[PDB]
Amino acid sequence: SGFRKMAFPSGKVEGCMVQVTCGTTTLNGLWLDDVVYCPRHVICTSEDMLNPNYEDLLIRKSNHNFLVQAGNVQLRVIGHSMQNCVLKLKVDTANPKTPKYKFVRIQPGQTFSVLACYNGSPSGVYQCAMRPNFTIKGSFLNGSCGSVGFNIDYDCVSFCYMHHMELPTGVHAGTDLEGNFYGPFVDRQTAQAAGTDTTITVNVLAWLYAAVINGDRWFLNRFTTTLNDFNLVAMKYNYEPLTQDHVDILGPLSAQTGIAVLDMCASLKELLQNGMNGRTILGSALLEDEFTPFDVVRQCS
Amino acid sequence: SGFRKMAFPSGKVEGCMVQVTCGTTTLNGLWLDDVVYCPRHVICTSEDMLNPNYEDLLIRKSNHNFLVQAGNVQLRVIGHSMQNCVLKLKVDTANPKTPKYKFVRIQPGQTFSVLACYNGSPSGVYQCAMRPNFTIKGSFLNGSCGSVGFNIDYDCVSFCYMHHMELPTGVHAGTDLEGNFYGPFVDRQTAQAAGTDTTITVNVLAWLYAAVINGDRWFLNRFTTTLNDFNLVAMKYNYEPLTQDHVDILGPLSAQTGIAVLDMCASLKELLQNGMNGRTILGSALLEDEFTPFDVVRQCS
Ligand SMILES: *[C@H](S)C(=O)c1cccc(C(=O)N[C@@H](Cc2ccccc2)C(=O)OC)c1
Ligand SMILES: *[C@H](S)C(=O)c1cccc(C(=O)N[C@@H](Cc2ccccc2)C(=O)OC)c1
Repeated sequence: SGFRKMAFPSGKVEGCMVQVTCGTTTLNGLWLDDVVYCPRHVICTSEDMLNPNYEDLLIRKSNHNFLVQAGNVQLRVIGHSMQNCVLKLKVDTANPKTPKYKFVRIQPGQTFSVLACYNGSPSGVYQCAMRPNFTIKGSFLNGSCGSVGFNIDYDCVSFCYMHHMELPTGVHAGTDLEGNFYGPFVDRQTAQAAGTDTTITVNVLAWLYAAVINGDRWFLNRFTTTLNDFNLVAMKYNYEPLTQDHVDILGPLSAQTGIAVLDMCASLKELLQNGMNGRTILGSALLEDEFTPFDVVRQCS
Repeated sequence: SGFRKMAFPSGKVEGCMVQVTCGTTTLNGLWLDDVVYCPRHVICTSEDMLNPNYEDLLIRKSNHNFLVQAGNVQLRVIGHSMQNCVLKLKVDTANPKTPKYKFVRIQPGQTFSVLACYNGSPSGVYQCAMRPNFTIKGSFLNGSCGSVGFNIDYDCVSFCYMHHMELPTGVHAGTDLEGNFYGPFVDRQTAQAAGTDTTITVNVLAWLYAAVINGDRWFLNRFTTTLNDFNLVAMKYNYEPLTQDHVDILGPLSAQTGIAVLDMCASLKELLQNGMNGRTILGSALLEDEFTPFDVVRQCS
């Protein structure tokens, strides 16, 4: 019993984190096989961040300008190249702790674990969701860029995020491991801002199923709704539309609890229109949208 | 920026988890140096749980009755003994991955990370607080006992909790690593239940300081209160009394934000008496009490 925001065990990732320094900028990197991946912003100067041409900045660097430290061991850089907004530093030692891994780009509404690191040293692990507006609500301080996000399946680490920056509202933006940004953000100084966001409906329904599995039933009712009538309500409250694929994905949890998906949608409509009237669900007084159907099944089996 | 429930990186702990089997009962154990620690309930049968005499049950066992598996490698048990409610299995191999460690008993109101495991395999990591009533609000399924809780300082793992059971309200009980239970709970079948709980006031104030550090200020006011008048309000709302030691511990966060502790207590009094009026703090619509002053300082530096 119980339901917590649970991250994947981080050991496999911890054995990949290193420190990368170029001039006076120090950040984190990810060491897999004989390559270290890190944000290309490591090569910038403070006065470069105004429309830096990164191809020019990199051509002016050599291998010896990159100091890579893994624990207390310096790794010799023997090649460098850029891929989109990430730097690839070839080193002369393959990481003996490389896990099986994949680089996978995630979708908005999917969750992942973040290993926050400073100076190549892991500090904390937590779960995050990619928001519909392609930001994440992380916890990151100066020095955390290059920290990565990941999911683990069997023994395979699927890396999905590399941290780059903080936007003015305090939310975070970064790229995939191929160096392509999530969202309409860039690694330079502009007035860029998070766009409007929405609530991830299918995840809210998944979490209501978690609550039922864990004994919270007060919000249930005998009603059902149609998908169309539900989505009229969703649109009014800035919730994403619910698709038949979403309904299908909720199939297992509906079968486990015996509560039809459209039946649970009637409960969600009531909660949106009426609020909670002083009650809580799974220890929250708000509707939670950062757990996917998979997250619920994994934790509530 | 940002504020998340953050756990410690779990790799050091992961390298200590093993599977312990006795007869048909399988659970997790913690392998440090040449000893494996696990709940003594592993030696019980289903019909033993009615007032089992564990000294009799253990005398009837031999080393070969314990199967310890670390990954895919069986460890030979060469001695067994009981310490309070934990079993100590001496094995013929020292764990090469033993971290520096300590066994430390925590107090109610302190937090720790839990590495939930099944069949000696880590599944997830999350943060928990020891409640005033000595339970924890975990997330644990059948097979998770022997999973441990811990804090990490520098390179030293301080183990503080070993999971044993779930109480009827869905909250969890266990022991320290010396096998002594937290709270008035026992490892046998009874009608035992969690006692009345309270809210951890000093942690709520720590979290209000985190919110201010992160830009949430709407709950601030120009008022102050005395400690006595505040504690009259705390008692009414089932909050723990605030001591001068608590005030002292909040000293750094008060200095960082410029908000006196008693000043913040006036805000908390207003929130308790008036509620939130539709607003949120750090993404919550309830007052959060599972972050200690130390947790805030570590994450909000
Ligand atoms: C480090 S988390 C990183 O990868 C990164 C990516 C994009 C932008 C920034 C960043 O902080 N830029 C600042 C300017 C700067 C910082 C450090 C060295 C040189 C220049 C900035 O002004 O935006 C916040 C970091
Ligand atoms: C496993 S998490 C463990 O250590 C433990 C400690 C105390 C009590 C129990 C427990 O589940 N007892 C049940 C009976 C039982 C289970 C398994 C084998 C033998 C007997 C019980 O009835 O209480 C929930 C487990």
